[PDB]
Amino acid sequence: KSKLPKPVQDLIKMIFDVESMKKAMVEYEIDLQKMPLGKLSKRQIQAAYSILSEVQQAVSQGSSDSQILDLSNRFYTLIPHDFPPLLNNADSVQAKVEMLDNLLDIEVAYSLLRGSKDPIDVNYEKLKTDIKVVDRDSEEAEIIRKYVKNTHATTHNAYDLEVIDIFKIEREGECQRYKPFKQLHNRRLLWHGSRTTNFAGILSQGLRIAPPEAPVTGYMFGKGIYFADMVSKSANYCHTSQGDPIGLILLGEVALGNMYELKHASHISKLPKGKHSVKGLGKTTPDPSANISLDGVDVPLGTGISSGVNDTSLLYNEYIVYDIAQVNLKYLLKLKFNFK
Ligand SMILES: O=C(c1cc(Cc2n[nH]c(=O)c3ccccc23)ccc1F)N1CCN(C(=O)C2CC2)CC1
Repeated sequence: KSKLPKPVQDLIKMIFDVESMKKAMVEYEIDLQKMPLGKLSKRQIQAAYSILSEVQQAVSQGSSDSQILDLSNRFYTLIPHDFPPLLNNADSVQAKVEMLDNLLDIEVAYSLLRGSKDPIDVNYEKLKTDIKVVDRDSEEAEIIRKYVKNTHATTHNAYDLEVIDIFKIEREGECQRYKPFKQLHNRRLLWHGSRTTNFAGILSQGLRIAPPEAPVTGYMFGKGIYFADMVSKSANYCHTSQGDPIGLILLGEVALGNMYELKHASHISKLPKGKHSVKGLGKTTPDPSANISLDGVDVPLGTGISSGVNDTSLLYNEYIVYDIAQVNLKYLLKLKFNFK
């Protein structure tokens, strides 16, 4: 019988939930009979990202309708679906890139799982992350809760958020890998929301950069690690419904350095000299006059006020780093979503 405290055991259950893995696949219209959870592989996915990279290049550089259709036919061969939309544009590509991002982390969670002691303690060790419950009445839980209420956007009014549990986390080797940037200026505690089915992958391997095979054109600001300073922007990425109105969000200390400010899409491979991050400018920004500090990290917990900028693609800000060593995962929050 496991010694871990109940909110932790309950977190481990959610993360390694094989049912939620299948649900998330069927939501991306995958053919479970032609390709179930067990038949999913890292290199199949990586090859499917490569076909998408080839699709985007064929659309860009003038290629025959016959060519793109063959590249498309191969994607659907490699990843069987059951609905066959032609992958001939940036939109069709982004939708498949978003699905593979989920498949890659689902296959990570199923590889660990299917690879003496209580099975919960075993699965917790495969995470290679120390997890502690943060006491509700601490300074840490004071700051983390205010950040939530304030930075929830007015337009994402469809639900209200309620904090269930706050976990302090520590990935093995992350502080040592972080050491080079531990010095950098502009250090912000930012939100990163993802489906619960991706958390085994995020804790075991940390937040990564998409595989080399993934098209840089498949992400608005290219192949980086993305954060928001507005809780609801990241909480929307939890994709909580009603069969599961409980999602997980991360808080990571991010080494922003010099921010390359952008208003629109920029499919960036590497940053220009003199820059360490990208800041996508939102129409609404959390007030810089209500900012606070926590353990050497700046917290933009200010309320949502106009940034001035109007000619932008983004309603709200977002932050991108292009080195995995620029992020320090600090907290995992378990949230309750209350829909209208
Ligand atoms: O950080 C993102 C990412 C997330 C999103 C959606 C998103 N998800 N979550 C957020 O909190 C967020 C905040 C601001 C802007 C977007 C987001 C979009 C493009 C991205 F490149 N990654 C997706 C691609 N990466 C992978 O490891 C994929 C799984 C193989 C690197 C991590």
